[PDB]
Amino acid sequence: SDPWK
Amino acid sequence: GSPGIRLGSSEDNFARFVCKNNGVLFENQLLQIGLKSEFRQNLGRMFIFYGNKTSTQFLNFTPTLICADDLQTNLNLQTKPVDPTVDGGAQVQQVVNIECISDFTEAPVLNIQFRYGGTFQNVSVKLPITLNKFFQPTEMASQDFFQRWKQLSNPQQEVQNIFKAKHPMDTEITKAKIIGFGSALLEEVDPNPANFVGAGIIHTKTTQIGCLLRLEPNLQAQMYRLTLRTSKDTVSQRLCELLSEQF
Repeated sequence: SDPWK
Repeated sequence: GSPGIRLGSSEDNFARFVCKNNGVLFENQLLQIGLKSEFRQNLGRMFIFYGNKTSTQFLNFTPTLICADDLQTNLNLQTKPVDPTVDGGAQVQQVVNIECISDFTEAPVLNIQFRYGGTFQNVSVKLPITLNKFFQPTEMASQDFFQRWKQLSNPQQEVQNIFKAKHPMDTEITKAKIIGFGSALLEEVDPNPANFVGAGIIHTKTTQIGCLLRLEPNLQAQMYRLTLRTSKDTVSQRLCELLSEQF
């Protein structure tokens, strides 16, 4: 979902 | 930086020239020093304008560039001497050819000495040549950006700073600051559209540094979370410091 981590 | 009131100091206006190249760096009651600069690859050219605000001609007008220690190697500046006689109300110019050797933190010092009405006048101001001036903005699609974002392995290469906004958190000004800072401004990368993403390569003679950045504003708390991910620790550190002072 959150590509940031 | 240095402690004490920064008014009449060697860096009163320094921070105003990190994200833009043109403007008035310094002005006392005899002289106005302006700047105009252009950069490409690891090189730059900075025009320095010396405006005589009086009705009296200045003599032995001598401006000299000084790069303290490490800077003596990281940066190479070449310039032509300027006419030592400056008519009242006139302006003399100095072109400085800049070459970045490696990434750097310090700033050159511009020392100006001249005679006015038989007195010694001495001015010293920090010159705004900063690391971000050697940016090549690199546009890319979001998947390519994340691919590069996740290729960072060395923890020293990631530098984060959560700090208090020092200026109104205005969207358009923020955009203009990032663009002026040097990297490409990438919307369509962070799923949260209120955030900002940047990418670019810092260019120097001895190394090319790939740089990625994420700026997350928190409007209610008046704060920002800035993350730098680059191929060189000292660059992530210096860019993070520089950009953080702008917001």
